Parts: sequence; structure tokens; C-alpha cells
Amino acid sequence: STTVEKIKAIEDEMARTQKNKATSFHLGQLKAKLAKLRRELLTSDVARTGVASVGFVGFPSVGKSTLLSKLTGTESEAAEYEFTTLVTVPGVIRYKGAKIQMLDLPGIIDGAKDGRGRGKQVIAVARTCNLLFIILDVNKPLHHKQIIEKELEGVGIRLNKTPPDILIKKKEKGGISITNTVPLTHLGNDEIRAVMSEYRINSAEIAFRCDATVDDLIDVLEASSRRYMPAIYVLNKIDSLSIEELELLYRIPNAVPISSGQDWNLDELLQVMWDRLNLVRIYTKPKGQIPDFTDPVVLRSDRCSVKDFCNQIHKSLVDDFRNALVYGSSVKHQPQYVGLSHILEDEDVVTILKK
Amino acid sequence: REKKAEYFAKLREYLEEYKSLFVVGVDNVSSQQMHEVRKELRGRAVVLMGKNTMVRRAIRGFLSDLPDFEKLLPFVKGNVGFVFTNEPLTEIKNVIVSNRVAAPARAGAVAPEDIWVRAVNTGMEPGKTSFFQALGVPTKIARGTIEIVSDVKVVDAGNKVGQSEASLLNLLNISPFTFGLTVVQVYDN
Amino acid sequence: KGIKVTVQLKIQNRQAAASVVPSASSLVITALKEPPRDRKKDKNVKHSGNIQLDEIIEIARQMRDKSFGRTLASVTKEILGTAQSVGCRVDFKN
RNA sequence: UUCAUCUAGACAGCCGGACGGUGGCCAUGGAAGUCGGAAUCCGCUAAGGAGUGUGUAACAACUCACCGGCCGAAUGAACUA
Repeated sequence: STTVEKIKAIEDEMARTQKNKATSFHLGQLKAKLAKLRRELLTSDVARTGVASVGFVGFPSVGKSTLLSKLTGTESEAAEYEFTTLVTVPGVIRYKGAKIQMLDLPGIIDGAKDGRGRGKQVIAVARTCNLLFIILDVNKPLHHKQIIEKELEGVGIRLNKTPPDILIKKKEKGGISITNTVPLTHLGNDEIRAVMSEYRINSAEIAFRCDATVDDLIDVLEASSRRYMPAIYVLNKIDSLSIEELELLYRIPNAVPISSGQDWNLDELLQVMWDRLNLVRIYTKPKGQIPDFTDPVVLRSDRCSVKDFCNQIHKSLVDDFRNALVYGSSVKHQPQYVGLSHILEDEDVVTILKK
Repeated sequence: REKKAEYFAKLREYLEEYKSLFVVGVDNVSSQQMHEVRKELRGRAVVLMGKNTMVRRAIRGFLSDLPDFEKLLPFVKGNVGFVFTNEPLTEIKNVIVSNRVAAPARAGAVAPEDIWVRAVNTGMEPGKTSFFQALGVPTKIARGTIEIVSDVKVVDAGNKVGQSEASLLNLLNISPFTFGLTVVQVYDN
Repeated sequence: KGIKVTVQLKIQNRQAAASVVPSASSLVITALKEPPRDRKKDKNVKHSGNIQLDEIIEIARQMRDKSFGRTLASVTKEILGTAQSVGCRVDFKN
């Protein structure tokens, strides 16, 4: 593919291009083109009833395969060793009433088969996860770490961040105008008109309410495509270290030191994983039978409305929605008739009526 | 013609005075491991696995310095091979038959003779012990070692080497596909 | 000790540990060429050199995995230099 | 019609091998020919490419292109009407 060599043709010269005012405009010209290139790599919402999906990313290693075999609880052969495989799936664990389905993602770490038919598949499925475990060897973590984050940023994954508070609304006359709330320590108006140029944005107003960088602004123009979602750095083979700096490794955010061989800190890893997945459980109830409490349906913290729950059950349910009865803290006096917009809460019991 | 005339020159030079004459048929061969016997024998007997010139291998001897050259003319067949040295040949056949280095068949090629498989210990960790279903040989693992329970026939006369039941015969370390160097005729001068 | 992945003639059976070299391709360069051969070649690339810095290389064929016994050093001399992209070492053929 | 190959055994077809130097110099998670980048010479032989490809995360595992054994007489390309 010529697209990948173009992308390399950009990256190499950008790397050999030093940073100053004279190169500032050229590099601003060039990041936007690089974004234009990567979006068509990304070219190919989620109503997967399912339970949940969490990805494992890391270079092939014995500790990593031991960890996944431990967590999934199943063992066999030859499939965990092929690197041409896009992703692997057999393995679901029940945790506090909710299932979780895990993935191996060797296809993310690529570059020889990156531009192939199954490359888009592995990228897309990796991009729909609830969390990613970034597995490292604590003795040689760096060289892997930069490559992994580089690829994720290349494929539109934003790790441990939030969408920047940058507002853009298009005009017709007046060209490009800028509103500033906090002083800009990195972005010059030359860069502003640079990046605005490629997107054919003739006239608009852009409001800054935080010290955004060039990548933040590009993400803002790419809001519909990018995804912001948590990731946790897992550090295995910690047996060779010592406790005093193990506590210092506990001063790294999202860092979970474990030793898969002797199974240290698997509890802490599970607790943190659930904590950041922030998954709420809803128990359905029919008229006659009492709730099962055996197979609760799980939602996210930001998508726990009645309308979301109905869609999660089926698309046609929302159209056939009469009203809802809710047991739990979501309502004042349980039960109380509620609408679609009503927000649910963890461990509630919900009954829907057909219309 | 001109490009191949040097093969005539190279045979003509060798067919001037060198007293030994010896032909060998080499149809099946493992050339790689059979040219370290071409390097252990440096300068002793220059080997010649020549071309279809068997017709005028004898005709071209019009000089007739040794008129027996018309000796293999009714033998235009096989892979005849020429070696020659000024020493008693009775010692070379000791070293050129011992090199019976062998390999598996061509994933199912011919079988030299019926082979009986006994229960002999090997001494390896459990590998293809979970892959003894094609032939159905009972194999038990003890102290981390593979032992054959029952002696089950593998090959037969009339049928040849297989591909599912015979992939492990060189895990039993036999020599089905060797066809080492063989004497076909000897004549001096 | 070698920038290219150096193969060794090493078998591990019951306490056998010895860093011995089988005289592979990239280590005779490490010896014959200057000590700046394992060093100073991280970002540099040196495609230069034609000095006849040695002529008695035939002292290596005995542990160079004997292949051309009937020739003394023509394999060592007139083959290297072309594939050996560092230098030429011979004004005989290049 | 003009070139070529061919009993000093052609085209096919089967069957046998298909080696070392040297994992050639960088790219390095890795290139033994095979994700890629500039290079392209030699010895056993009649013959084996610092390589056609299937393929390994790399190696091996298979194939060709090269020659050989059988077969024993014509065959290959371009063009004209």
C-alpha cells in the first residue's frame, strides 16, 4: 500500500525536522495531513447485548500467556503462539454476577501485516473494548511501552484522558477567530490557521477553555472518530525487585505490579479492573416470577438510563415501551413509574411493560 | 556443442594413462552428505557422474591406446560413474559403503523391506504421545519417558512407507531411504 | 564481541559453559579489521577501505570449517570484500 | 516467411537430488533468499540462484531453476494470407 509508505514518509522527515518557529508552520501543515492519512486507515453505534469485552495487549511472552491462561481458567495449545492471528476469544469469567469476555490482541503490535484485510478487523475489535491491560516486563518495560502507546495513538486510541474542552462552530464570513480562556503556552496563531487550512475550514470560531495541544485540537476536530477509554499498565515478573521501590511503583498511576507465576496481586488487579470498568448491574423482573439474581444485565456508568436499558435488551423494545417499575435507590419510594429518560443505578431491579 | 566440448576434453585427459577403471551406479543419492565423501577423498579419485554420452564414451577411442575402451558400449543405461586412482581399490570400498547415512522417504515414498517395530525406549519428554491416533499404537508415559505398550505392525511388503503411520519411523531411528554407493563393475586397465 | 548475532559452537550437557566461536563470517572482520569494529558502528555505516592490511589470512582456514582444502586462501581472499561491504582488502577482483 | 533447439538425445511427462563459503552488508522483534534497504563474486560437480515461489516471530518444513535416469524424434517463438 502507498498509504503506509506515505505515512512513513511523513513520520521520518518530521522526526529529522527540529522544532522552532521556522519549522512551526511546516509541522502544523504536516500533522493535519498525517491525520487525514490515518483516518482512511480507520475507515471500514455499539449495541452488543453480550456482557463486556476487555483487551490484553503486550509482546509475546511466557508470563503473559501464563497470566491469560490463569485468568481464563482454560488451557490447550498452538493458538496462543501464532502471531499472524488477529485476536483470540475463548475465555469468559463471571465476576460479581457479570460475565467478562477477554481478548488477546497481537495484531495491534504489527507493521509487517498491518495493511491487510484482517488488520482493519483486529483494529476495529480492539477499538470497542471497555479496558486494555498493557502488559510489561518491569526489567525492560520502556522500549515496549513507547511502541505500544505510539501504535494506540496512531490508531485513534486515547489512554487515561478526557475529551478536551475545545469548542468549534463554523461561520461563513470573518474567517478564523479565536477565543481564549487560559493563556496558551504551546499554540500559536500560525499553528491555528495551519491546522484549520487542511480541513477546508474557511470561517469559524474556536473557543479554548484549557491549555490544549496540537493533538488535542486535532482530536477535537476528530471527535466523532476517536474514543477515550481507560487502560491499566500491568507489570509482571516483579519477583526480582524489592518492596521499597515496589511501593514507588505504586506511585505510578494505573500501575499494577503482579507476578503471574506465583500469582501475586491477582486480587488487586481484579479489584482495580472492576473499579475502572465502573459497571452497573440491573436485574430484570417479570410480572409473575421473582428476579433471578443469577444473570444480571450490565451497563456503563454514563449509559444507565431506562431508554439505554430497553435498547440494550432489544431495539424494538424502546418502540414497544409502555413504562417501567423500579426497585432501588434510583427512585424515591420503590416502586415508582418511570420514563425512558430516568437514570438507573447499581443493583436495581427493573420491570418493563409492553405497549 | 562448443559449450559442452570441455566435458570431452576433461574425459579425454583422464583417459590417457590412469590405470584404474571403476564404474558405480548412483540413482538414489543424498548429494549433500555424499559430497563430504567428495571432500574427504581430495585428489584420490576424481568423480564423474556424467551425461548421456554413453554411446561415444567408447566410440571416441579411435586412438585405441587401450582398445578395451569398447567395454561398456552395450551398457547405455543407468547412472554410471567414473572414479580412478593409482592405489589398490580394495581399500576404497571399505569407506564408500560405510556411508549409509539415511533420511525419511519422500513423505511416503518406497519402503526397502518389511520393518518390524519393537518396544524400545527412547528417552524424551512427552511430545507426540497425544498424537498416536493415526496408527493407534498404545503408548504409555512413565517417569517422563515414552514407552510402547504393544508392538503393532506399521509397514508391510507390497505396501510402501506411509505419511501418517510412518512419520515416526525416524523417531525410531531406522534407515529406510539410504541407497548408498554400490559397486556395479570393476576392471583395471 | 560482535555486532551481528554471533553463532557459537556450543552444546550444553552437564556443566559445559565456554564462550567459543566457530570462526563465522562477521568475527574474522572483528579481528582483521581495527578494534573499532564492535564499537563506533551504532549509527555510522563505513563502506570504505581498500588497504591490503594482511596477506597471511591462510592461517584461519584450519578453524574456518574446512571447505577448500586443495586451495590455500583464494576463497578467503577473492570472495570477501564484495559481500564484505566494509572494505575490499584485495586489488585482485572487486 | 525468418529465427532458433535437437541423437554431442530436443519438447513434454514421470523419478532422483537441488551443496558449502555465508545467518553475504544494513534495517533488529527479526532476514540463512524470501515484512524491507543499497548489493551480486567463488569452489565439489554434469548441476545446484548471496535466489522462483508455499512458508517461520525468526530457522528448519515444502516448491522451483539446474542438471541427471527412462522414453527416442522432432520441438519453440514471431509474422504473413
